[PDB]
Amino acid sequence: KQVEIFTAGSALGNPGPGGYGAILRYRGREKTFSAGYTRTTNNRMELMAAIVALEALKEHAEVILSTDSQYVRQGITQWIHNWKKRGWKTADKKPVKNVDLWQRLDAALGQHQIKWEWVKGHAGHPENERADELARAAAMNPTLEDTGYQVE
Repeated sequence: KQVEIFTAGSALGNPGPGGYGAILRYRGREKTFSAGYTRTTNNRMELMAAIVALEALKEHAEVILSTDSQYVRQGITQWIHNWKKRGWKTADKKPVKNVDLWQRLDAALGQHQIKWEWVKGHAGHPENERADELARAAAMNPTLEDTGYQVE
């Protein structure tokens, strides 16, 4: 009864139009999520894709979450536990960049048992490539405001 999730984010500027793609497969069937934002960043969309996919889970699950985001990998495996120790502030006492989405992602993890698959490259990873096609299509026709995006 494992859930497989494949996520990607894309943005056309720093900040610029951006979007996310997420694919969820469970007991043979698939569900897809994609939305575009008018002013955002690649890293925020990479986070948003994982958030939206995980928030769609209505029951505690065993999840295999595949993403090619280096940013998500570093947050999950290197930074988040230290950020929590420090009250979500850097050494200069400013809030961590994208703290709104990191905290929302941490809540979206819920009680799921997640095995993260950090993929490098689209070759041999068709669902990741498709998630990226969804993110890019959403970035080309954005409808939402990424209200939490802040300069710098």
